[PDB]
Amino acid sequence: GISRDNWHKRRKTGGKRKPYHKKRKYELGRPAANTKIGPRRIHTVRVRGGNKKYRALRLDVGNFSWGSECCTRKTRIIDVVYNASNNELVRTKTLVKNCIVLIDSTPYRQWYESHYALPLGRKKGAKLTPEEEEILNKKRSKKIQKKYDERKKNAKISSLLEEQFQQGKLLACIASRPGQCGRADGYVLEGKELEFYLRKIKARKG
Amino acid sequence: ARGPKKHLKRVAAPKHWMLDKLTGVFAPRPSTGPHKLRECLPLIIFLRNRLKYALTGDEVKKICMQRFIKIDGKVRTDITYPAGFMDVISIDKTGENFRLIYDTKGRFAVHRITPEEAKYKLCKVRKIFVGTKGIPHLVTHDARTIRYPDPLIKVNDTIQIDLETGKITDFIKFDTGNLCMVTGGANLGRIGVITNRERHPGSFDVVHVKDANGNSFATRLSNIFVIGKGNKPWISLPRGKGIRLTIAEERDKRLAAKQSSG
Amino acid sequence: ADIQTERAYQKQPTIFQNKKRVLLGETGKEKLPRYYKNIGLGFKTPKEAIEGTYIDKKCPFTGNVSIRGRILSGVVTKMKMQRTIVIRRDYLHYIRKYNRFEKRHKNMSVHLSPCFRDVQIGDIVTVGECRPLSKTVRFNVLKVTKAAGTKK
RNA sequence: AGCCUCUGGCAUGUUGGAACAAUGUAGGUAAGGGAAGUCGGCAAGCCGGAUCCGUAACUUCGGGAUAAGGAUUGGCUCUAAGGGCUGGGUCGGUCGCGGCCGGCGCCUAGCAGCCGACUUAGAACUGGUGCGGACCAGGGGAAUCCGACUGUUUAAUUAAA
RNA sequence: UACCUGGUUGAUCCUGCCAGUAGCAUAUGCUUGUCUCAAAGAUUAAGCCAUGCAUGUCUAAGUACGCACGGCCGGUACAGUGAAACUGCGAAUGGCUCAUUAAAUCAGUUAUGGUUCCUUUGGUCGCCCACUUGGAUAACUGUGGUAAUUCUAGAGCUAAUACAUGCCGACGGGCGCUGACCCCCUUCGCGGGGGGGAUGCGUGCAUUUAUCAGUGGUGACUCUAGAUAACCUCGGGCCGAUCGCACGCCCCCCGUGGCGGCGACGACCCAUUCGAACGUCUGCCCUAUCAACUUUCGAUGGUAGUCGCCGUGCCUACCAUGGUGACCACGGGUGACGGGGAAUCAGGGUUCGAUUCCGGAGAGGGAGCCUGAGAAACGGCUACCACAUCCAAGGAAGGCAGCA
RNA sequence: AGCGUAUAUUAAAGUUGCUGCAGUUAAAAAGCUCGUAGUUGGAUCUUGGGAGCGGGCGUCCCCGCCGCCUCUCGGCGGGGCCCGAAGCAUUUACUUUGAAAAAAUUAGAGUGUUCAAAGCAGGCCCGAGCCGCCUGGAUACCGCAGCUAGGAAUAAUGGAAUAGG
RNA sequence: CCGCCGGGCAGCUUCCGGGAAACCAAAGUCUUUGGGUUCCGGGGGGAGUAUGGUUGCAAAGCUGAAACUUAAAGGAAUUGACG
RNA sequence: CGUCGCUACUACCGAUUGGAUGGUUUAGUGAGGCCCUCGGAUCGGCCCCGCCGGGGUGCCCUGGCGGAGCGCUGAGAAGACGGUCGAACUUGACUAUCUAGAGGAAGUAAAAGUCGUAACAAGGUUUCCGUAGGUGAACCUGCGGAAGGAUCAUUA
Ligand SMILES: [Mg+2]
Ligand SMILES: [Mg+2]
Ligand SMILES: [Mg+2]
Ligand SMILES: [Mg+2]
Ligand SMILES: [Mg+2]
Ligand SMILES: [Mg+2]
Ligand SMILES: [Mg+2]
Ligand SMILES: [Mg+2]
Ligand SMILES: [Mg+2]
Ligand SMILES: [Mg+2]
Ligand SMILES: [Mg+2]
Ligand SMILES: [Mg+2]
Ligand SMILES: [Mg+2]
Ligand SMILES: [Mg+2]
Ligand SMILES: [Mg+2]
Ligand SMILES: [Mg+2]
Ligand SMILES: [Mg+2]
Ligand SMILES: [Mg+2]
Ligand SMILES: [Mg+2]
Ligand SMILES: [Mg+2]
Ligand SMILES: [Mg+2]
Ligand SMILES: [Mg+2]
Ligand SMILES: [Mg+2]
Ligand SMILES: [Mg+2]
Ligand SMILES: [Mg+2]
Ligand SMILES: [Mg+2]
Ligand SMILES: [Mg+2]
Repeated sequence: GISRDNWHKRRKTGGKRKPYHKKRKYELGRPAANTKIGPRRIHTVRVRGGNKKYRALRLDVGNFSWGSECCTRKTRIIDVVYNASNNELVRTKTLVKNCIVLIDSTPYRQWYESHYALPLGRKKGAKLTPEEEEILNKKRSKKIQKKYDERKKNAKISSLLEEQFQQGKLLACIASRPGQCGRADGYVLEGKELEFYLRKIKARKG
Repeated sequence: ARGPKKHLKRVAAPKHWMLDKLTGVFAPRPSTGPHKLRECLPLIIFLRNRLKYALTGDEVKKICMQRFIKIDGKVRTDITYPAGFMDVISIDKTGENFRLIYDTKGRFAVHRITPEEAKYKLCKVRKIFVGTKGIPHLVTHDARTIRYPDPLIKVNDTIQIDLETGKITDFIKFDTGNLCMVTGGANLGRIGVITNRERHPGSFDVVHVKDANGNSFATRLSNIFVIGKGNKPWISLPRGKGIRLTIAEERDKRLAAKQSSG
Repeated sequence: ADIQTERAYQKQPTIFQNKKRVLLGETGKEKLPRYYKNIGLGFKTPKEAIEGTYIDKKCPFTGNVSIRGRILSGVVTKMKMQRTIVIRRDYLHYIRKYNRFEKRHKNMSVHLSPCFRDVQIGDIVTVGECRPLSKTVRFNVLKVTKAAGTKK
């Protein structure tokens, strides 16, 4: 099949290696996952060792995190943005390690709105007034008010994130191998990271 | 090759299950075990070749599957189960129980011990582990791991293991001044107190060793397994006591014992 | 400037960098806390490794590589690649017949971390055997000494 | 270039109507074979544009040479790659958004916005393998004879040596 | 044993060769009383092959209801030998040969902190079916084809450690964060301090991702270990909670509940053992009538990726424009599988090493494949190519470089 | 009891010459010169001397000593004591000692195989009442490269000079 | 004219020592074998041929094989003997 | 010594886009596997009803016999779209090796034919090198060389 060997290609100088053996089950290459975004679809593979390998071909959701806040709700991966390697993998919406992806904000919103109890985006008073104060309005007080006033200033977000939550989509980057692992795990692009990738996107579209 | 190799040619067979060129093509091959193939004694060689207890291979088959032979007090039916530095090998219907100490030439003895001294046993240590939840692990040279060791046991030291329990009972750090048998190379089954070791980064470390008579061999660390606090080996030694006599001396001393002996 | 030039973002992993809701400007003064290591065998992890703004995974003074085996030296002959040079190891291979030697050499491509500045050709350089790092390159430069010959 | 069209020009090149015979003169097309055809491949067709690949003997070392021999070529939706023009002297003062002074700045790695021709490369998708679809458009090779090459010549039968 | 003798010339001394000499290495020429050791179709043709064989396996311990035979004896399911069949292993070693292969095999040396590992050893294993739930095939029984094969049609049964499933367990008990809340001290009250909290959600050995802190271990952690947040590779993680033969017991106690030895398969974390693998440094035959090679068909490198077991131009994309060379590359050749050795030999070499020991490769040739820990496996198969058998002309079966 | 010829190959070959050939005439030194790789390259740098022990009042052979630095580093409220670290052996080349070097082969210990090629056993103790003793399965080499430790004879190589320790 | 000195062209002479010999201050320092280094020969012919490459306008130049055949060809000196 | 004469053997040149095998491969075509996307012989299970029986509180839990939605997950063959390694086949290129060949020209054998007589003696013309030109053949002649001479001198 589709081997992985130093056995065939030229030497440093530029002489052509002769063969040696046949291809052995060894320098074995399987074809790619080039995993998409759809309802979940993963085949197992039997590999060397015994052991197994979770090659994702359709993949919808990721277990993937704030840096700073120190959480990681499991969230839908909405859509691929740019992938530094190559610009088919964007268009085809192929998730691979260090793809930049849009995701659902919603599960991250909904634990400030537990924890520090201060909103995101900006709104007039439609969701906020029935439900945030349903998270707030205390009849315990004293201990708790002290507690998420100790969760002080620093229920704070960078403008760059604050923005995205209007939209209900966050920029994140894959750090697992969908084809090897079986998942599309990652971090949220946060702070410095977050600033090319916007400026890449902006400069790319023009 | 394709798989792993389940076979051993006589000749290729190391120098000490002491086999001869005629009589066969193959040698016995240690079945996989705790001890490395090259530093073994497959039980089979004791019986027919060392003790002349059996004669053939089938004679030995009929021995071990009566279930007499107990390699460290745990009964083996494998004719080719590997023994190696620091084992026991109790026969029980006989009451002999040997070790497996190597001679001064490095070729595993027929050295009988008491019924006592078949409980205590020695083992060098290969690593500290820290397994999980902070439960620390040893790895003895005979591939025992032993959980829950005294934290002062470090690497290359030896342990005075029991047997029926497993467990540990008191021990010898690897300082200067303690007693060493050598378990690899040339100075092999030769015995003496240390002196001084030479730490090198990267390449493995050298150990200078002085003996009774005053002959300094050195060795790589990974061959030295220790046997006492200093001029007091806890085990019984083989006759000769890993002193090693120059062929000149050995020749004459053997021959000088002769004539005067009667 | 300088650092993030390529396409993907280049960052020392095992430093997560952001958390800040306090005064004292914005971020620290080092700003990014820099992951570096001591390598071993006593070679001083140089100043520009620790000081440096820079980033190369294949540098042992600022990234994931282990040095672990055979330490050699050679001379720098070409610096026309980027983060790699070519060194040239000279010797006498001995014939026994002809009771004499002949000069030989096996030039050897080798990683050169850009911490390690002001290198030139005709430059004595010491190298560690590394992980098989590219196709040819298994070695990584550890201490340049510029020594024999010429000037400061 | 060819071919289709506006401006401008005609009204089919000294007649018309009706059929579609043979011979013609102009155009076309043929199963299978494929020069067997004649003095001879006489006419025609093969080739034909571009992009990519590729290239002989021989030599006057220029050539040969588009040698030879191959691949690709549509529509569509994309991507990538090729440029101009203007903008910091901000801070303070003072003078009338403007100037002047002085000070800091000094993108001196630039970045920001605003313009405008064109090209070229690559990737999907896609169509009964169609794509230089109308037209434009070198058949090739191996030899010998002659004449170094360009040119010229018998206006109305010889263009060649 | 450091070694020589014949031959050019009417005669001489040389250069120089020819010819002798001995061993070794292979031909066969003749002869052959004894006895001990002992090589053998390698060179040519990895050319071809008739036939005969070279790889099966049962303890007590995975199923056994063949009537096979007894038992010894039954009715209670067993009992005990036991032909078949499923299942688990092996078949991945060995054996053969050297076609290829010139830094390629391979030696020594080092690395794996750039990895996998059946087995053995050592360990480690408590979150309403468990008093085991379901279901389905082989032998077996019967009815079937085909000319023919180690070809099956089809109807009944019936096992399991084969295939699925999935429960007691543990403590409405304990500890992480949430907490309906509550009390006391202090305060004008806000507030400050001390407390205590029903009820939620969590309630892990492994997984992947994210973060945090700095018991033990190295020259060498970006390691082990620990803390927080998550997920489920999900049927295709594991254990989690697995099944046989010996059948031997004790109960503040009468029949239950506890217990005993053996095995088998699990397995997760792990170690270990046989390894396997891919790297380091340094090491080879001839040839210039081979001087430049290498590079959008990866050449060398950077970045980011895919694939794998893993680092890696293993592959893709985008960048750079590199790397080798007369210390002879690059090109060509070999009557080249590589070592360990051999016969020769004053010291130094010279050629041979297909040769039993080690290392490599291939089973007409390539490629791809299943299966498997482990193979790209040839005593498997899939075609093709290259070979070739039987034929009822529809079809079928072919691989000696196992031994003969 | 072997002995013949077939040819490959080694000595013989001081006829491939490193050791170690040859170049007036015998086969043979470019027509001459320049010149990049290569090979090759003067001299010159710690010594005489000291202190002792030991052979042949002193003289003349023969040995351990006067690697330096560090103590910035360990420790076998202020310590020493010096090992632990490194300046590191300028940077090698060189030499010597270790360690590592699969067995078989080889070299070669041991052994009435009846000898020998071989074999690795055998030997013994024993009238067998011992109901059993005793010993082996020696060692050297194992290129180059790699690893370790001594030495500094020679060969390169380095350091202060538009100033620096 | 008579000396000396450096380096030049040369001569004679000799049992240094070389040298098969002729001869040679050097062809000396060589089995008492190696100061440095360049080239280059390995019986004679075939053959400086064929072929290949290259330079040249070309004569040709440079690089440069084999099958085959062949026993001596040759060198230095001795007597001869014939010019 | 050479042409010339005859015979024998080698290799050479040689018109023949001469033939054969091997190795690369440019171009096309491309078996089968492998992956991906579909598919869906079928086979269930879940279920929904009709009727009936046993157990429980018209309803539920089991059982029996019928029917139907074939609702919705599972398994799931044949098959098909794509992609990847890729033997194989077809046409070019190179290089390797090996050979067929009308006729032409050397050498050698080799060794006793004819015509001379080039060389060795002052070889009758000192010899030889290189170059050139010539010639039946050795050859000859220019020019410049050489002595390996037939003169180490020519007698201020
Ligand atoms: Mg020599
Ligand atoms: Mg008309
Ligand atoms: Mg008109
Ligand atoms: Mg026709
Ligand atoms: Mg005709
Ligand atoms: Mg025409
Ligand atoms: Mg032409
Ligand atoms: Mg003309
Ligand atoms: Mg005319
Ligand atoms: Mg003689
Ligand atoms: Mg004679
Ligand atoms: Mg001879
Ligand atoms: Mg094998
Ligand atoms: Mg291992
Ligand atoms: Mg050949
Ligand atoms: Mg065959
Ligand atoms: Mg194979
Ligand atoms: Mg195969
Ligand atoms: Mg076979
Ligand atoms: Mg010879
Ligand atoms: Mg000799
Ligand atoms: Mg000679
Ligand atoms: Mg001269
Ligand atoms: Mg001479
Ligand atoms: Mg000499
Ligand atoms: Mg010759
Ligand atoms: Mg002459």
